[PDB]
Amino acid sequence: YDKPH
Amino acid sequence: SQWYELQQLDSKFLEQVHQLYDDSFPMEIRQYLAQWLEKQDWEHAANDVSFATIRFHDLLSQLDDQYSRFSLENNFLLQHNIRKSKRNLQDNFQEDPIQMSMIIYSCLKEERKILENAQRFNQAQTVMLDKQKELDSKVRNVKDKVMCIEHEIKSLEDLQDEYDFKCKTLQNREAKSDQKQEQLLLKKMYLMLDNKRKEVVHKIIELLNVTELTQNALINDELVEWKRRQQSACIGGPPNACLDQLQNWFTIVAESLQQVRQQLKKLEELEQKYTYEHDPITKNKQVLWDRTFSLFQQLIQSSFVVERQPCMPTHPQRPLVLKTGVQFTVKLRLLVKLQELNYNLKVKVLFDKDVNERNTVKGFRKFNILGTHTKVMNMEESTNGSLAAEFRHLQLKEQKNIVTEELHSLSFETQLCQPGLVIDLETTSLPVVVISNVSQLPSGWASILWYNMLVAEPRNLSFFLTPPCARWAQLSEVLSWQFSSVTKRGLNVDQLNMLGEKLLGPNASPDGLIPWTRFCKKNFPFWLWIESILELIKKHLLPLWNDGCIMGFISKERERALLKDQQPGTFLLRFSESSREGAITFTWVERSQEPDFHAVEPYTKKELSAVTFPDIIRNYKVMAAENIPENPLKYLYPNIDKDHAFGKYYSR
Ligand SMILES: [Au+]
Repeated sequence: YDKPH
Repeated sequence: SQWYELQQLDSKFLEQVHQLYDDSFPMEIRQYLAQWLEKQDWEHAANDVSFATIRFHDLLSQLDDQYSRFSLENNFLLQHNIRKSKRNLQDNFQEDPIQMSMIIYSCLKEERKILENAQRFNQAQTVMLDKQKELDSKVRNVKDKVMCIEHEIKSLEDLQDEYDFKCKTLQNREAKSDQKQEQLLLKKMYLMLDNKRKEVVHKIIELLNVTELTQNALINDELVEWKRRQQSACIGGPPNACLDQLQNWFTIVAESLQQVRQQLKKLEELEQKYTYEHDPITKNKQVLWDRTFSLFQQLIQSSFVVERQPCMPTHPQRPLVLKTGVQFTVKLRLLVKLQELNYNLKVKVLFDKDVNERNTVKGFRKFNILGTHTKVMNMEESTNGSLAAEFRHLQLKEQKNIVTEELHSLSFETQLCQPGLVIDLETTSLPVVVISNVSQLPSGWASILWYNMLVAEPRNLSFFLTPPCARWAQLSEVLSWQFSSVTKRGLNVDQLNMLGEKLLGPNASPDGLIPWTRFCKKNFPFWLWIESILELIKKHLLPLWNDGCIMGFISKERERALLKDQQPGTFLLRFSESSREGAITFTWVERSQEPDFHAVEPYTKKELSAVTFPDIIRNYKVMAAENIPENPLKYLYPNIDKDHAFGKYYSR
């Protein structure tokens, strides 16, 4: 998971 | 018409035909105006408003003509339907006929593909087919032979009567000694009876022999196989064959036996009338009468089976799992079927009858049935009717004041009462799982899944003390099934493989072996995991999933595998392995002056309930290396445009 919603 | 031509395909294509017609352009129209439609130049109208507009009204007028055709036939339904279809079509395209044209065009165009793709009849240039054929023969044989016997018995009976009559006549009339030697005219008559009797006895035996032998196949193969399929079928496997074929085989041999019984009676009536030292009827009398009832009793006890396993109408999705306090149903049926059996078999339901664990296993919960405990088997018009009792109105109740994987079973008893004839019938359903709260269904289902995938028997109820293991080649199929029954598509090779390894490590083999503990046993297990995905898919990704626009199962390993060296935009849809709620996420590649790999914190229903996934895929946005917002989602996997692919699913 490296990027946010 | 092209419409006709389509309705002439294997249920696999006409099924795709189905998935081309929704309320937008009602299939009712596509069919009632097929010749008119297939004719029009929709490609052209799809590009020119006036042509489009002209054709739109033509289409409406064609509907009016159709409405009047129905008015004549008084077909109130279609009149109503046509009426609705028009009204719909109308306020959906009377302001945008170009799109309705585009719809009709691609719809007809997509039909052709299916007819073109349905020519795989190239790849078309006995297993059970032959088996089924033989049985019909033996059975037919048994039948014929019985009739043959019944026919000689009649010839046998007549001779004796004449014969008798002839003797009585002589010894009743007014060197006579030498003329009394006529006694031989009798001696001859006797040698006849004896021979004819011996004959009948022979055939009746031979017949029994055959029958029994053919009965073994029917009960030990056909019946057992059908029972096994019924299992997989209840587990999500292929549709189970109805009973009709069995019900016929059983019912036929049954009539035969029943007749042999009558024959045996007829034979004694001939013995009363006349017997003698070494009379065959007397010698075989017993053995035969006993062999017969023996076969007939076994036959009719084997025929008493559970046609519809225990199921709660409310959760038709999970058969063998019963929730306490909720009503359920089962359906029994006797594969024999003889009018002389109608309403003469009272069936009773018993829960956990004859169970060891009731004492054996410690704590083993115990419940009690509440609804109607008994039902009488009636006939019910199928295309062949059937003799069966069904139980609606059954409730389970906890009598109180391993974990919930304890198996229980439902018992069905009945008995046949006739002249000096009494047979007790009994059979039980597959093991059951009782639960108190909905939350247990997934887990419970897991047990049923394991049990039925591995066992073949209807009773053990202690299966989960030494849970066998599962050959991946087998667990994998059952899993695909779990999907191919809640959705329109199952799991594929690639998806399965990822799952293979997540169970058997890297050395995944078709002959791997998964312990039941590595299935439903620091965060929650496999099944509970796989389960919650199906939950998510169901309530939030059906179309996306069905249309195969979801990879779902890739290892982060194989993930980059495909994503390395690929169109910069390109992204991937997969289910999270982390979440204990069930969520999807996407991953994509980017170029940043090798490839860079990104993935979003998985989206759960918590989100998807607020914003559609497709919408999210649409408006997603992140900080680019240039510190300027834009969404990296450009191409789906095989290089499909974001909008190209998820286009129809977009909220607006
Ligand atoms: Au079932």
